[PDB]
Amino acid sequence: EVQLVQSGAEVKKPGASVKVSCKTSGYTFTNYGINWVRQAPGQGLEWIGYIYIGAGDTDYSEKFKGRATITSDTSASTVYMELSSLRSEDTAVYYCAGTGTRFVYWGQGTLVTVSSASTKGPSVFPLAPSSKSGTAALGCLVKDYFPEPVTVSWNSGALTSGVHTFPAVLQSSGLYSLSSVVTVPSSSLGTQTYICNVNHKPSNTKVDKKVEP
Amino acid sequence: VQLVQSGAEVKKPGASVKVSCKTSTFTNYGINWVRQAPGQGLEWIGYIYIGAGDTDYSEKFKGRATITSDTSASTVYMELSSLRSEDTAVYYCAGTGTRFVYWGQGTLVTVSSASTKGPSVPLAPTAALGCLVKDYFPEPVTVSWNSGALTSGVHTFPAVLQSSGLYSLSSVVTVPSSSLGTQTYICNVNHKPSNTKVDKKVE
Repeated sequence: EVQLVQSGAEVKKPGASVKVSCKTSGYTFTNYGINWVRQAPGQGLEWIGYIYIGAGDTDYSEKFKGRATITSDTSASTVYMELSSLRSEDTAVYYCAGTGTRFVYWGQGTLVTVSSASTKGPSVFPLAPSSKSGTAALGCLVKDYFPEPVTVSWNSGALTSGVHTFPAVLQSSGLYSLSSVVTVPSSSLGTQTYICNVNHKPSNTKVDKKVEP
Repeated sequence: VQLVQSGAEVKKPGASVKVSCKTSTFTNYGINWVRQAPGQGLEWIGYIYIGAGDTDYSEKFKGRATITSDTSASTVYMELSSLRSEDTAVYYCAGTGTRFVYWGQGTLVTVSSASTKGPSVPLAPTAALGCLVKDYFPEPVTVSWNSGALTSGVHTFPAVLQSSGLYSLSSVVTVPSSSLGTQTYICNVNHKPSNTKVDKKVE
């Protein structure tokens, strides 16, 4: 089977440079052109460049001027994309397309995160029901944490039904923010006590905030 | 040159959807059709070249998918038949052209047996406010605070589909605690598929 395996995810600081690799196993053809494309977290895709393995002809877009350099190793059948002088605006998943003119095969995508931060424990904020909440909703927002992940449980994992933890968003600052909400019968609110257990293993900090009005 | 794709679609299983890529013509271009499932990787449906005129398809979509080009002017279309839940992804058109490959914005095609529901939207305690959206079909929901006025400290997180078949969403804004009591905070949630806009005031 023909598959394209890209390199692992890398977190880089602004002004740094990242080189991503796409190897292609199962294709022993001398015609093996790879196309580079990046998708920003909310945006759609956009082209970076193209390289053909034997003749070695490379081509970049108007966006990247000299921060885009695609290279290839015929022996190891790996193609590499290097993006230099990174900015925070370069945070995206870089895919490699496959075989040639038609994008028949795709790589799993390598996520590159450009952030100026280093490591932060999150500040969790308890969100209790408002004056208009028979179901009521409870939250803890996990604000300002770098990098991921963060695991959030309610009542030490005792409470699972109705608990939804939404995907993290990297802010402009370079920090992740997250929210965890749980919908619970409102009758329970006075007697049942609820705590949002947030764990950020990268910083070794585990905060348990109790939610109540 | 820019490739402009058709609007987002919501269809029921077994239906057919035809997506289009208008361009700034596409003669001698080579348009590929690719779909991305949510959060997942990319998948190729087919390719059509105008001059060579060879249409190529993926064995996965060779029967259900058909790619065509407009007769007059220039426009490319992808129609996929016998829709399934599993076909829910963003369809992307990519035009090679002359030494640049231009991408379309992408079109979201949602395929669920599920039927349109408006959101059930308040969360109160610098403090942190936001209102959490409950089960709602389909997916485009737009949240703002104070009718676009409050855009500082507002973070609206991506939706999550449930076993229910419905999406739930979260919008949180962090505001100075001094303001509570003087500043009034209303979240405006607009779910256009339902023709519904809820304004829930939070304290």
